[PDB]
Amino acid sequence: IETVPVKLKPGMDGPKVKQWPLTEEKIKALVEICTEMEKEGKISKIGPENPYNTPVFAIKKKDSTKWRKLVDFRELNKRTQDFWEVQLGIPHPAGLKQKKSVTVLDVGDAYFSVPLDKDFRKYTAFTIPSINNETPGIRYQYNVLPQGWKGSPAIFQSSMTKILEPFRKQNPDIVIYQYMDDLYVGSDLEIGQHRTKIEELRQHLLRWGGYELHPDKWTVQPIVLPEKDSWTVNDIQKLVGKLNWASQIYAGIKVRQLSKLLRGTKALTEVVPLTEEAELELAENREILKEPVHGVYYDPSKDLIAEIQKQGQGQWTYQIYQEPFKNLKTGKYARMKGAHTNDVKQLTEAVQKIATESIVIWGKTPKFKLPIQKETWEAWWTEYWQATWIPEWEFVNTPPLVKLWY
Amino acid sequence: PISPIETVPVKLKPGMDGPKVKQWPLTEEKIKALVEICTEMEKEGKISKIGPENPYNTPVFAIKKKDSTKWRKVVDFRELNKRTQDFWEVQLGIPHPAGLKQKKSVTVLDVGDAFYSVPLDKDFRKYTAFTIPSINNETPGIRYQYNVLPMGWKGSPAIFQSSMTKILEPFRKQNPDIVIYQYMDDLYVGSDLEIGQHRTKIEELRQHLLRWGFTTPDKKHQKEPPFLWMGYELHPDKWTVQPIVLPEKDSWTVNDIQKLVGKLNWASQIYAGIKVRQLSKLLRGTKALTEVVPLTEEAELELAENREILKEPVHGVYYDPSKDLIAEIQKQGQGQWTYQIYQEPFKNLKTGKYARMKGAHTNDVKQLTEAVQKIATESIVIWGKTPKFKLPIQKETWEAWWTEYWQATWIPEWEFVNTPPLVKLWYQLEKEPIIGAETFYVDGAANRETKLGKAGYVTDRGRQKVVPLTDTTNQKTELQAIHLALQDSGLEVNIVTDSQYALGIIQAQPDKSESELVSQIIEQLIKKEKVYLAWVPAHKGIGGNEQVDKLVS
DNA sequence: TCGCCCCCCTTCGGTGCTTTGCACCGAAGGGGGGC
Ligand SMILES: N#C[C@]1(COP(=O)(O)OP(=O)(O)OP(=O)(O)O)/C(=C\F)[C@@H](n2cnc3c(=O)[nH]c(N)nc32)C[C@@H]1O
Repeated sequence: IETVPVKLKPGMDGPKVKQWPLTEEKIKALVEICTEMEKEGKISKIGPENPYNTPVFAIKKKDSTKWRKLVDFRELNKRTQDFWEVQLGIPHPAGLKQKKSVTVLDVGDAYFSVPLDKDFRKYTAFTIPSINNETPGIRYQYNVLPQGWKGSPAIFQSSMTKILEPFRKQNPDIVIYQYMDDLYVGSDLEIGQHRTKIEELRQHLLRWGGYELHPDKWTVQPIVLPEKDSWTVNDIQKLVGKLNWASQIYAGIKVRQLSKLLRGTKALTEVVPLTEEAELELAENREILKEPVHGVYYDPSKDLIAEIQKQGQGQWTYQIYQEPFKNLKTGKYARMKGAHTNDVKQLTEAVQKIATESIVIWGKTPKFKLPIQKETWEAWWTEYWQATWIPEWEFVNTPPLVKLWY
Repeated sequence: PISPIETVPVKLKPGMDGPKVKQWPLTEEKIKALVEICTEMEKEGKISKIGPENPYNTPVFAIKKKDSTKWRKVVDFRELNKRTQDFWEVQLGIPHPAGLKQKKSVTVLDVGDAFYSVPLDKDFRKYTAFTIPSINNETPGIRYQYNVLPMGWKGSPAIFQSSMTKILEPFRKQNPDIVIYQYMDDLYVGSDLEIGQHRTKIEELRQHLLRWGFTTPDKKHQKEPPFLWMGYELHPDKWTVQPIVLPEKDSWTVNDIQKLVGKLNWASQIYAGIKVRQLSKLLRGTKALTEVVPLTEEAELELAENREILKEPVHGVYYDPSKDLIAEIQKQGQGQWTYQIYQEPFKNLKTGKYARMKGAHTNDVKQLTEAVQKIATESIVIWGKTPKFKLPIQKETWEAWWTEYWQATWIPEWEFVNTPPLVKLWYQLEKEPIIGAETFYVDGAANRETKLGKAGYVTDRGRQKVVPLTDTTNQKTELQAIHLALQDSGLEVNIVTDSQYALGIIQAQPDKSESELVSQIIEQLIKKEKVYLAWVPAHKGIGGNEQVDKLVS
């Protein structure tokens, strides 16, 4: 096969990201995986004259108890030339988000049969570490389309489409979307009857080279105001402050007839009776908040942003937007793993599910604003990751001024 | 000899040319020491003579070795380094003796003139040009270039290490039941073979090394305990650090104190209870390395405490994979923490300390979490797994922390240990307003261009207060207003502010801060019995908040 | 008058915030240690 010429973006160099420490079991797995990949020619041993590096680690599902090597090409993908610029990106089908079930398949191994431009290979270097630093790091670079590189789906696009078209025509009401190393396949059948054809798909895919998602049960959680017949000064204050925040989102919301019952330097526990011209304001705004917001449309030319808040007792609220206060989606994630303790595992699972919904809905992941210290997240998150992709994220400390979302 | 290994190709950074730097003077003993090796390196083929169309030069000198009778040669390649390509360094960390398992037979070897046995890429040699001076006014110097990796070049360590790794690779795979720790040119070789077969395998290793051009001189071939290795002494059952000698001075300078703190940090890996907070405090605000700093009373005490710890002998033990790792932490005060890692009681694998202040405002629970994370990372590096923890914090304390703290946080499997002083939350904000408690509507206003401000409050029971503030900020007057409300209220108080800044700090329940104003607020939160802290938006005419803002004008 | 690596403690300067200082963070200065 002939290599497609690839370039980094103008004025950018390759990734220079240090490897982080790995447990004994992940090091053994990476060494087992890469020595076999070296033999089959998919990667080659390199030295330190290659000045580039990207972190590697490994994930193992109990969805399937084999280790999977995961190279965090997030930096490399950021610096790689756009492929929608050069007529080779993959269009997202707006039908996928409406199908009964969508199963996700890991098809990254198909990339390993297409050679990568040798001039670009040096940017794909990674380094396996050493327990107690018994040895120097061992370095490799890819010779084929790497898993996790955003260029691999683009270069492989024409091949995969011909691998799929028999399945596409024999089953025309199934919609398949390739994202990174993944296939998102959905249609409207019984769970048994959906598992029918995904496995027919697997064996056609095996002929040449985990969870069942259900988009309809992705309830949107609106802004809910409390309910009771007796209100204290503090209850009204927190309410007036919550609606004042929601005035930056929704439209025509008033607090004038709620603010001035608080007139005076009242005690926080004093029970203020509602006027008729206050209960008027509240029940009026109560439903401006019932059905969601007018005039907010997805723009594929901009990034998706996701914000998560911890709510306690296993619950996590999230908003996905592109410009602030113009939310495309707001939701609430829940957990019941049976251990009932780990906040970091919960948030890691919350990010994967939110990122998966964005792929299903819009075709790409959002950049996450995580409610966690950088160093607490980096200490534990890889122990719970189970996607073959990794979204962008940053770390925030936003004290809950309003907790409108609960 | 020179290795028949293939050279590693190297490049200059794009756009740049080689160095051009004239030579400087040197002594009797450091020109014979070089000519002795320069004409000798040439006979061994380490360097070749060049001449004038090589336009490059780089100055040369020498330095003593712990050999002492031997001399080491170094060339000031600082400018060639700046113009040489970047390298990805393969030394990812430093091996530690606590990560070693007990071995029945142990050997430690070194390679002789290790850099000088790895060839240098042909096309790059002309950039390593230098000139040997010969007491300087004597003669114009002779010009040489390197054919092997020079000491002082940026690329030599990484290219050596990778070269050593390729050479050891056949021996490692053929002998997987032999542990070889490879640190630069130093080889630790342990096995479970009886000493007869062990020395067989060693001689096999040495012979393989020599075919590839690496000598192993007898001088550096340790065959018997104690083994000197990486700054430690390896015994059969235990390991020690080589003696740590601390400075003792009448008058300390900044640099002296910098030296002292470094020795104590190095000592803390096996000496439990080492502290450096009060001694490092002296380094703050100082503006010269030569500046004489008098020790504070607290620093002398801390120094004397550390000297008593180092007077007693200590040892680590080796790793037993058949038993769990256990990490135990103790609180020491002023944000300092020490720990010990072990598998059986009273036999430490190693110790350590954590004493960083992350952020302007924090509490003991946060720092304890950061100590656990540092230990957890160290454990992955040395043993490949995290340990079980024994923490001086009660389960109710931790449970209260992660339910009322809005960021996600976690600690692994841990068991409570009662080693006072315990880690506790020093106060808790009430979740709901307090019946009977007075209500304070606080506000603080500053003017950004003035530097002058006001902080104050009004009250549902009837108190008002305004205090003028000079050389303040917007955020300070808001903290100042909360400070006054805590100052003038009883043991229970409801407070309403309009600063998300101030609320955010206080709601995190800090017990220490770099700000004396926040520390004053913290001391008062601890003295209270019940505090409720609520927020409202400013400038919306909300009763209470409106009239106090009306007053701070 | 040199090189590479890890660690700790302090200082400095860039970044984003519905900011006007503040908190966070990475880099660089100093020290320890290894070869
Ligand atoms: N490889 C290797 C060795 C081992 O250094 P080592 O003490 O073992 O001495 P040696 O091997 O040269 O010769 P020997 O074993 O005594 O017969 C080094 C690191 F690991 C290098 N290195 C040591 N100190 C220094 C130093 O300050 N400046 C520079 N620029 N480089 C140094 C050179 C040497 O090559």
